[PDB]
Amino acid sequence: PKQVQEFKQILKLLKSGSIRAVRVKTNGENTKFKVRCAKYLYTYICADKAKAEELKKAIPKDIHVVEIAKKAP
Amino acid sequence: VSLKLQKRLAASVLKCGNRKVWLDPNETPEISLANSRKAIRKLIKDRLIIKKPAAMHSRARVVERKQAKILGRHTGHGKRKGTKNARTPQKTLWIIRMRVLRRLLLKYRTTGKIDKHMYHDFYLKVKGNQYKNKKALMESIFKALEEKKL
Amino acid sequence: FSCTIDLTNCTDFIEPKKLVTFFRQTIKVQGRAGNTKGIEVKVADKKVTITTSSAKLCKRYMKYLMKKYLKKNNLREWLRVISDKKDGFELKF
Amino acid sequence: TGHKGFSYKLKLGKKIHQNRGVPQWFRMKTGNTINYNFKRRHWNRRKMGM
Amino acid sequence: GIRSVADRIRVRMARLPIEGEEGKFYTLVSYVPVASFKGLVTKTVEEAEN
RNA sequence: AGGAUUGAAAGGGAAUAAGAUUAAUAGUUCUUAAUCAAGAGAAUGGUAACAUAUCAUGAACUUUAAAAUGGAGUGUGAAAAUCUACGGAAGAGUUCUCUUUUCUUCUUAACAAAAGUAAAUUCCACUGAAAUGAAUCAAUCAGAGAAGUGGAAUUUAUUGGCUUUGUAAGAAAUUCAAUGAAUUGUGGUAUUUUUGCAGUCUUCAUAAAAAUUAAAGGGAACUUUUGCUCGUACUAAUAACCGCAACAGGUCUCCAAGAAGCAAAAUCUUUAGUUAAAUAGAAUAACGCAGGUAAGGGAAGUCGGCAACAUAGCUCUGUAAGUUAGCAAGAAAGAGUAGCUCUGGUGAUUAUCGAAUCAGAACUUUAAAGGUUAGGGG
RNA sequence: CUGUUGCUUAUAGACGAUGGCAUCAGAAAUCGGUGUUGUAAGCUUUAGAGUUUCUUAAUCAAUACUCUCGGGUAUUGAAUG
Repeated sequence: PKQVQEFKQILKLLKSGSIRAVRVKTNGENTKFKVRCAKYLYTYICADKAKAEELKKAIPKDIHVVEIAKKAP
Repeated sequence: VSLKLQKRLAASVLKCGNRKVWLDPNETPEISLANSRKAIRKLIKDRLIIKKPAAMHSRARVVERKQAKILGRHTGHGKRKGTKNARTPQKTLWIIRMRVLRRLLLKYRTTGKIDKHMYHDFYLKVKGNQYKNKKALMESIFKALEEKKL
Repeated sequence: FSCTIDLTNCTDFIEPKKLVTFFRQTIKVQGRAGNTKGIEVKVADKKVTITTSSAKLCKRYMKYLMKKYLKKNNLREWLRVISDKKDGFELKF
Repeated sequence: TGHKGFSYKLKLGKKIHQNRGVPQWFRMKTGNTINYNFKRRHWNRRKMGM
Repeated sequence: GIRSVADRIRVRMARLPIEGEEGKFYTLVSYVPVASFKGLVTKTVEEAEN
């Protein structure tokens, strides 16, 4: 598992067609957009809720998006 | 009816020994029908099978002893069974002695109280076991500094 | 710091006014008994709260004393102290 | 043992297959004196030595 | 422990009918803790209550 | 081209972990997360040590290195266990006598990232040491160049050693309610184990080979596919092995809590295992096996102090003849040792904080190593 | 009439034997007598050498007097009621 560090690559990565599925976990303070690519699992830890919303609109409709909470699916 | 099968399984499910498993004595007909782990995992939630707590091992007796030994309540002569060097090694009382002294010598030389030529005649003097403790070295430095200005 | 005692269903067994006197006379803060000058227990009717910030007190101390009183009048068997996970204690059967 | 070669495991497998008694229907034939297997053994009585 | 037993024990027995047939009786030796054994005699306890 | 076959389930070796499941199998299955091999789709920077998410061409022939190597003792970095300091959250135990009390849980992988930050060693650049210095517990080092300042590389249980981060809380542990809810800070100049590093010591002992891999000298010309065969149950022993057997015999290894002590000693307990392991009840004769004690004398017993008894730990004082000068020596001999309340000495940072260790003084008693372990001497 | 059985039977005893009693039986406690050990548990004697403190009191404190010739044990193979 790898971690992306800022908005530049995460937005670029989602637009690419290699993405298999996307998971978002909503913790008490932050949120991780654990996108799952062909090989690794990249996650961006966002603390600003406004910056997560623009990330929540960038996912293409052709992949499965699962929103997790304090209860596992 | 023998409940060996129903007790071994509940040891692996609860992650505890066979001695910590508690099967209800009043519910023998109900427990005896649980021949699979999926049945045993439902009895545990029904509290027909619980996990006994560990026996209490209080360290209150030992702590009051160590507290008393700090004040030297028991450190007598008839409460020692070992040699003087065994309880207090002679090497580690001197390894620490120099590390206490040679750190002070470097501290003064770095600070600028003494010079390299004086710190050299004090490095060997400490090495030869002339100064017994730290206090008896700062006194000698204080003494040998006054003879310098004459 | 605050701590509350829930007596909403055990009030028949324990009169809440009785606990008020017991806590002020048995709570120790610096080492004596009955020296709850800085600690107030008041009434609060159906519940009992300490809510004192002038003394070094702990939540588990209340459970120690609450279990201590439950054995004073042989009431431990029928009751059981359970925390409500929201800065307070509650009693069940 | 834990580690047995292939030609050794299949010979053990035959020695547990042969350690079986007479089938019930066989003994009910006519003039059938084969009532018990006298080539039998056990793990704690006779080590098969192999 | 097994190496010691109380010097004096004040027990209480009760002849009762068995659960199955009332014609056969059985005893139940209870236990009666006592602070001291001074003045304690073999006393026949009779409740006679409703 | 240089020499054939076999020879190690303890030597060498490309690559995997956590949670969960079964009446039993799981580094083998399920979920999640990875890794390896074989494919398929003629460059810069730094004075220098040297450095750049494959990059930045590199054939024949040759060389170097790794794989690849004794032991002893000391010091130290790191992790785990145990102990402990501050602050807590949840539950359990005692309570007529007290105890802000005693106990349990508070965790995290393979593989990767670089907020912060270490110890040791070897090198590079500036200057050139004498009034010689630098340093370790010990050493050891310097004009074929010490100390000082600034740098570079490598080791430290995967990347980069420790904290931290993705994995990852959604898992797990502890609780509450009848599937749904709560929490998971920070330290230590403490003991042990494990694993590395540094030099020191010892040999008329110098303590393996190849597969396989990388570099140099030389200049010839991101995705996807596959990973076949064999073992995998169970005991590993006071009942699964060898002894004719459920034989007090024999049989190679890994993991390792508290009290106490110098000690992995004897004795008691926690996690774990068991209460059955060639049948029991009654009576309490002789003669027995095993374990003991004794008046007065103390080897008179007997082949013979056989057996048994007695000295025993530690501190201080003292210690002969002889001698290969090293030893004899724990020679022999004598004094002390408990409990409680105190005092002082041994350090780090600028008053606080931490360690068991030594010494001394009052007062009391049943006058103190002796429950266990534990030299008889000449 | 004797034997068995009972008092987990003694004045006897390896087992048998022997001796006593068998409903005026027998056993069990309890209360005395008689012994063994040495002053029980709770609180008090600023007893108590000192330390700590409130800051000029309490706390802790081996041991230690009062209640205490106290408590505990006493047939099991002891003797009365």
